[PDB]
Amino acid sequence: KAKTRSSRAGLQFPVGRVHRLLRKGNYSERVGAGAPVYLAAVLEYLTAEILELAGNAARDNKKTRIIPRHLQLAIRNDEELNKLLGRVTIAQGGVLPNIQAVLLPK
Amino acid sequence: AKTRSSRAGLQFPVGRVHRLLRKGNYSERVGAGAPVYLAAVLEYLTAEILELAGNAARDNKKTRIIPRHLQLAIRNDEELNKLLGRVTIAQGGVLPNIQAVLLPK
Amino acid sequence: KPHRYRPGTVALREIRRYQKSTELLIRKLPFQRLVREIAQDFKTDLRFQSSAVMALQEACEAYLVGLFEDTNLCAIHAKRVTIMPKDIQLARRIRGERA
Amino acid sequence: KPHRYRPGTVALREIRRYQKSTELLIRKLPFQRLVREIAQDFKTDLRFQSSAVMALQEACEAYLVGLFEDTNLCAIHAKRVTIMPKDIQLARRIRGERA
Amino acid sequence: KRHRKVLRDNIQGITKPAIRRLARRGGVKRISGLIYEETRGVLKVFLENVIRDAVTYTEHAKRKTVTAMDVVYALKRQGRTLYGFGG
Amino acid sequence: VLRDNIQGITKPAIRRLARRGGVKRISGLIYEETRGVLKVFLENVIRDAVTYTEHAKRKTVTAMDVVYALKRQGRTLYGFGG
Amino acid sequence: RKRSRKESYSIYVYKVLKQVHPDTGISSKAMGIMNSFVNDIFERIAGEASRLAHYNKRSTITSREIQTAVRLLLPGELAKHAVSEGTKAVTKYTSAK
Amino acid sequence: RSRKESYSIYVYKVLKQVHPDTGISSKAMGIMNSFVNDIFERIAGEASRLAHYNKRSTITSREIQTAVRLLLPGELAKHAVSEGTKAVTKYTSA
DNA sequence: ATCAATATCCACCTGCAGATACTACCAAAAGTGTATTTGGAAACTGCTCCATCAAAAGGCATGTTCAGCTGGATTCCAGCTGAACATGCCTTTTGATGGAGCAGTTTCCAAATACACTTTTGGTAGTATCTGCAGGTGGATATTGAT
DNA sequence: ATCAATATCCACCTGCAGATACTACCAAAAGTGTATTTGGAAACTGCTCCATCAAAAGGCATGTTCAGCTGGAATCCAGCTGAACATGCCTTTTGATGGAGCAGTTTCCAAATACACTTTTGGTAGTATCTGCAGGTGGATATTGAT
Ligand SMILES: [Mn+2]
Ligand SMILES: [Mn+2]
Ligand SMILES: [Mn+2]
Ligand SMILES: [Mn+2]
Ligand SMILES: [Mn+2]
Ligand SMILES: [Mn+2]
Ligand SMILES: [Mn+2]
Ligand SMILES: [Mn+2]
Ligand SMILES: [Mn+2]
Ligand SMILES: [Mn+2]
Ligand SMILES: [Mn+2]
Ligand SMILES: [Mn+2]
Ligand SMILES: [Mn+2]
Ligand SMILES: [Mn+2]
Repeated sequence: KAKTRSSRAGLQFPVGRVHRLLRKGNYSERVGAGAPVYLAAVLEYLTAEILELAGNAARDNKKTRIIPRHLQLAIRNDEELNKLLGRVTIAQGGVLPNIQAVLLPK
Repeated sequence: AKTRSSRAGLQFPVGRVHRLLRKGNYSERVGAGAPVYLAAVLEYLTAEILELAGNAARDNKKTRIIPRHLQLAIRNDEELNKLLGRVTIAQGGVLPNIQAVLLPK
Repeated sequence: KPHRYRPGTVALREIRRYQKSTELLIRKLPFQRLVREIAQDFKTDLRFQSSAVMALQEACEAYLVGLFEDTNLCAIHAKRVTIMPKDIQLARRIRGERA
Repeated sequence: KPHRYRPGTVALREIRRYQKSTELLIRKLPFQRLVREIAQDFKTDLRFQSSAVMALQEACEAYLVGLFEDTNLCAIHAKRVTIMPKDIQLARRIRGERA
Repeated sequence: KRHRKVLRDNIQGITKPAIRRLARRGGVKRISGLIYEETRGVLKVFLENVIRDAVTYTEHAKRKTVTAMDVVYALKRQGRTLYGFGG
Repeated sequence: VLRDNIQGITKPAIRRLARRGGVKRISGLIYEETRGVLKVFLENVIRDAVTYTEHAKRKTVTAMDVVYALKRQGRTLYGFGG
Repeated sequence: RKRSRKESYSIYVYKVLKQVHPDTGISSKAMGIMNSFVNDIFERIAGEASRLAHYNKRSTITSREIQTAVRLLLPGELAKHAVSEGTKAVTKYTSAK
Repeated sequence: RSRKESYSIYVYKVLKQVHPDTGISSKAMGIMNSFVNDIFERIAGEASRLAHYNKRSTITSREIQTAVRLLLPGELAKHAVSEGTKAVTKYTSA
């Protein structure tokens, strides 16, 4: 019986595929065994972080299904995800509700 | 033995460009034409800047190109400035430029 | 006696409406013609995947919305509520799109 | 009466003077002092190549000069000739360095 | 044998109400009359630059069809990375 | 006299920088605003530089560490290697 | 003729979703976004690790290159946790076989 | 002690060809080195992505050309392509 | 218009930091020649999906009227920031001097690659069937604006 | 404050697009095992260049005064621009057809990698000669600002 390198690492994300993509990508001559494991963990962790916040945005909007709008809400409302993805456009994500105070009536 | 640079009519080192390409992890393979083409493009771009920087040296009554002359050459050239738009030249300073509204009278 | 909302009330209602939704605001077919006309001037006899045109429209609208945001800040900076061509130009200069 | 230049006359003179030259405009040692202090917060007992410090001062001064240009445009946009924090903040916001 | 009609002046297909709506999403409350032509000019430059790069990718791959990936790659190198249409 | 290091970046030096930036008239609050902006810049750049230093297992920040850091921040610098 | 296989991270994204929000689904377009995200961050990290190894005349990308790449790329807390999750995964991996 | 390569002597060669009686300071030579290295990286990097996008394992002159068109402004690109094609042509015949 | 006070420019000069021309030394690197491998261009063609078709209709663009209130011009003045001057404080120079540590060299093994074989899996593919929620209606609540 | 016109809300529901489910199939992917190669860590160490030291020298930062002039506040008003309405066009939607061309599979050789060997070159290190121009001087004169 064989164990996937993912299960060996305790990960959901595919360690094997990530290893292949690293070799196939011309990043370096050699790729250590620890590299795809570490990378797969980071990618999985970030995926979890975004899906957590997006799931909340969906709940906040009385929805059970995450759509691009929820992903955008989760990203732009989180300071660090917003910084990481500051040069990224989420298709069909729209923008945050934000009206400059001076534009309000009084 | 005749160097590939000579064989290509270039001052820039074709053999070195090739080695740098291979060891740079840009691809598994490198065609023989690629380092020739790339070395030529680099030589041409180098010639273009040195021409303009040389002129700038003349304009300032100097015979030796210094960083300031390179800055003047690039920023006064629409295309070189765009190419090097996110680049700072050390000890280059800036172009003389005063907004009209700040002038007296 | 016919009811009129004051100048600016409907504008604010429209801001809230469109900041809440995600649909494209430029009509589909006119944008497609613009893309084809522009591409045609660069290279004749091109074809487009439908998702290619949609990708362009998503990018163009997100670019213009973001630009209008910066433009708005430039107008407010000048103690105005009305965006003007010089606001757009200032925003693009500082962005490094004309500098 | 003893001689006295009108306000702004000498300022314009300084602009022409410093836009002509390329020498660094912050004193070397206070800058070197600042660099080491900040670096100490990331890793203790660091040493610096002399060229490393100089590379930082060139990059930092070129950055501030460029920022001051954009800041100047923002001030002029609001029909002022005096730059304010308001102007720096707007320039950095639109640049994408914040908000 | 037959070709489609000539394509011209399609930038005017970017109507004033379409530009107003975009400004609204951008948080704009009041719009000067000259904004609409300024915006069209700005959009055309943006579109030209992206399409030019996309078509360059297309030609390099010896294709006659511009793909979504051609555009995505074009957007990425112009520093306008786009999620949701491919790789 | 007791003196903070960021205050070592003096008003006249900031003034000269503004002058090269084509600035004619300067508000009093500019100098503290500038020092804060300066500090964030150095922090971002030096942090990345030191990170290159640590990875190379060195105790000396090189010019190349700085140059690599600046390239990451989109502030590419010519003249110091690379 | 069979159309060649188009690989994605969908089934893995989905697993993590259920770990995180068991009663929440995700549309195909949103999954499309997530796929773009993972691919993007992959290339960024891999790219930074590549330069890193080249600067230090190393021909091997190890977990140490990945880690420094993650610290350079991610801001504050995201980096802290990513590094921790990454280290934990490697120590567990090597402690087997 | 080990050796450190630069483009200095090639930059100097190109200088004497365009401005025979013009010198260049060491600082200015440093800038030129940074320039050549930068453009090399940009073009090589772009050609790399091109090859990858098209499931290619070889970077040829064709990839270098498309990369040049993508990276250089109009006229600089036109002349660069021309210079590049010229050098590969003469290298083929020589 | 005049006229005094500084700033600014041009011509010339000289010391020297930095450029240069030289000879010799050499490890690496580039060229050459031969054998071997293989990427990807050709050719052929299955089949996705792109361009084009029609036809019906209502969502939305266009154009106009009307006047609310915004932008721009004008004035005015308190006070903020520039100019100038008098101090004196600490940046700068540079030169010597330990010595930290970068970096070159040697050793050698944990870990990487190559490879052959076995097994597991994620990706269509074809149908088949739930299900979240878009969008419709209707009626109660809230907002805006006139008075 | 009252009230009326209209937007906004939210419960309720229904059709269905798209999500979920299942089986079947399998090519590529992933894992195992054995043998072979080697990247780079470790230890030692020489030499570069960094930190620090003294110690004037003075250039430049700091504190103060004074007032010119800018920023901001207030006032006015022409006319730009938003809101609303009538009209009807062209985008949207739905569905179908032909075929352009993208893409999948197979054959095949020009070109690339892989070695082994020879020859060239660029970086180097002292070593000595040379020179472009920074910086200083004087005196012409241009600019600025007072009358
Ligand atoms: Mn045309
Ligand atoms: Mn093959
Ligand atoms: Mn009126
Ligand atoms: Mn007003
Ligand atoms: Mn030691
Ligand atoms: Mn399965
Ligand atoms: Mn609804
Ligand atoms: Mn070895
Ligand atoms: Mn007064
Ligand atoms: Mn004023
Ligand atoms: Mn009509
Ligand atoms: Mn055909
Ligand atoms: Mn030689
Ligand atoms: Mn001089």
